[PDB]
Amino acid sequence: LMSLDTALNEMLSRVTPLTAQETLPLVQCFGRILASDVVSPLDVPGFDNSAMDGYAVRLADIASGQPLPVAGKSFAGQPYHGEWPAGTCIRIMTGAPVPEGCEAVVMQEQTEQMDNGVRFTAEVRSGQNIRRRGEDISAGAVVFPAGTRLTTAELPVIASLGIAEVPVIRKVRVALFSTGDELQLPGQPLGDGQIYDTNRLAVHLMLEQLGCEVINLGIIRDDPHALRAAFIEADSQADVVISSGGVSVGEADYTKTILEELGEIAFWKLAIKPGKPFAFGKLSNSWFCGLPGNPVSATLTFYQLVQPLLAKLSGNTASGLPARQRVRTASRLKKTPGRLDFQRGVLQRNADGELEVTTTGHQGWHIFSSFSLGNCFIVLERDRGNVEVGEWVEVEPFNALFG
Amino acid sequence: LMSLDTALNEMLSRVTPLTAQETLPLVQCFGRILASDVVSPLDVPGFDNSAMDGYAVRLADIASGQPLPVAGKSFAGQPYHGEWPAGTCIRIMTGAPVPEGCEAVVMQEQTEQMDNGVRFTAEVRSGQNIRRRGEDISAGAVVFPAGTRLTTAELPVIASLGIAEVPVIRKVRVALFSTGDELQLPGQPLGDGQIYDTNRLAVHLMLEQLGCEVINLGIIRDDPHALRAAFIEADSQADVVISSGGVSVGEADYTKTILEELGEIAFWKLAIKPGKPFAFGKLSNSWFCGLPGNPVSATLTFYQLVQPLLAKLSGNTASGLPARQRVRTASRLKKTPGRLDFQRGVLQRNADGELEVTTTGHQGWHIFSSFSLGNCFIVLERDRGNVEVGEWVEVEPFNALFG
Repeated sequence: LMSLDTALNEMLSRVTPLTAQETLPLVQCFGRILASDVVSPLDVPGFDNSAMDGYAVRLADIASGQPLPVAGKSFAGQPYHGEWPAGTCIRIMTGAPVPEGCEAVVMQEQTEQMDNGVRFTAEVRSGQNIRRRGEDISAGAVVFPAGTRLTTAELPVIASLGIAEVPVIRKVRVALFSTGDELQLPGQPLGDGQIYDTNRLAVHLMLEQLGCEVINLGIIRDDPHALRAAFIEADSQADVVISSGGVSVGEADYTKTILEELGEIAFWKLAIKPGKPFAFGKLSNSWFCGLPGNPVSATLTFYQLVQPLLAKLSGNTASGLPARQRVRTASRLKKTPGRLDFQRGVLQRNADGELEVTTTGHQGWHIFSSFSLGNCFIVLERDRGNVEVGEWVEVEPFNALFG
Repeated sequence: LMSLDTALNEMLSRVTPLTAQETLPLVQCFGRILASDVVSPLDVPGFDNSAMDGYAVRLADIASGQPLPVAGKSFAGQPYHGEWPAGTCIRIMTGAPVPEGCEAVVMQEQTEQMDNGVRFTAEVRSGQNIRRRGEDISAGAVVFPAGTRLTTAELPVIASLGIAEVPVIRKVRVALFSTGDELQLPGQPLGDGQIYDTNRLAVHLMLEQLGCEVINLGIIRDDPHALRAAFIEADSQADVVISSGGVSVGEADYTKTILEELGEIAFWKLAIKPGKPFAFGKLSNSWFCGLPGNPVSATLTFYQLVQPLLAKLSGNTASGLPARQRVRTASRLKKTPGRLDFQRGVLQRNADGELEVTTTGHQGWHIFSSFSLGNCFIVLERDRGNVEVGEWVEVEPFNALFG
């Protein structure tokens, strides 16, 4: 019934980003969200300097149309600090500080040289090949705004301005547990109708990879007291508590009564596939997400719903999900109207060098192998029925959470 | 003069992957390369179970054509072991062990309630909706091959089989340093012709994200003895040693003679841009890579050369670099034949929903911002000259190192 779009915007609208902060040395900042703007302490470049290697000149002497002899020279960090006789020109090398009153720079290949003067060529427009102090970054200006996810793209710039540490928002804290007498820990023996817990592992690797501090409270026993206890501990030290399975997502039962007792939880029926149910709301001091038991529904719900909510909590201003792109199917896809279907497929180059998707295989939720064989989702529009080789289709490549 | 493909091959062909290994639990394996085939020790599923919420039935009862009182139930972890006499059925939920004698399973929508049992409106085919023990993964099979980098995609399936630990190849150990009296640490004051070291930071951040154990020796002072000792130490506990700036990449000076004294170091001139010079060879017990001084060049060289070298060394069998795709330019590209040019550009969707690249701006190596403003490389073909709006062009999206 309810649409992904609707639920996303209902979730994100209620959430307020964190703002607690700490200050760390740059080498510890990868993935972290700058808490305040970074402002440039210095000019960059720090003085007007030469774009090309060649000759520094006064627009005056260029109308002499007569060789100009080299009075002197200015290199890397050995400026020309002297008299500039009229009718002459300076040899200059890139990164080198222009000389006092220089009006332009000419690449030497645009000026045939000589053994007694420098003969120029194509008119020398003013300012040409001069990089003006603060042209790249002007001191006092805003290099990188608050809310930016720091990376190799940004951290090295910050180091270049001489800054050793920046303020970042604290890592989001998420608490995590599963429940059900059916669940068994790995290495323990599979009882009667029992299965090994996988969703909690799955939710844990993703949280850790998205940068959160995880608090894994393990498998809670099937008891209303064990369970209340677990929520009280989860809520007291996370911004977010996640049930990777077993807690209710709609079906009437005792977990559903503990959840209704401990906060405002809505139970949504999303029009997605795989999946459907998903639980969400406020507890006392945290937000609650509850996932379906199905490994495929869980993984998927977490990735399209929780992932973006953690993004926002983190202070991050960019939406933290990859962009989609339009690509040709190379496989007949089965898709039934009514539902936004996140199938998995494989994005690869054809002979022509253009991009095409193939289905992974069966898209049923009774397996996990689609996540490995795949490398993206084929996001079939809600109303679309079947698709034939060659139709167009939106594709959303997986991120680092899946390889 | 030398080509990227060439050098890359020349590097990869010399390198042997590590095989030393260590055993960790799954929750610590994200990013790790699997050391030995994971072999499934059970069938999956572990027992015939229901694909649906519904009832277990038999074809003979179904055929009578009258309601079947529910003799009992089979849940998630409560497998029904009751009597199940003729003319009855067993309410059964998804994933529940089908009962003994069960010939089929119909879902809700094919079921209409009755006061004297349950009616079955739709046809019941033999075998239907019973996931059969072992149809997904069979015991003794190989689920994931050695060499497979573990991810969210695989680590849960591994837990699904009840394994708590796997052997993985030890992280590759890399040693990092720079040298030169003009290098200043961040926060310290800028001397006369000095600069803030930034390559080293950059390389440390990328290495850490690639999952390497980094050993960061800091700035080595310009002295033949301190530099030698720094090499001898890095070589004695790293598989790879990397100069992020300051050691010769060709140019004549004391760094070069040290290199030449301590290992077999080739000094390439690559036909790429930005950059050219790169340094590579074996020291006594480790590979050594030396990057150019310039920030844009060492980054680009690290990423296109050292990254793949680290991938192979790691044990990983997928070539660890993104794929390229063919895309149209919305920007005129300045390009000179002679050199494979890795420019920086912006991949975005246009109004028709098609992907296209713009330039980020100046492709000059005097600034680093193109890495920030960008989101890919426009890998311009070596012989190509300039490119006009509308031409096809190859693009290689930035990976997680740049966001």
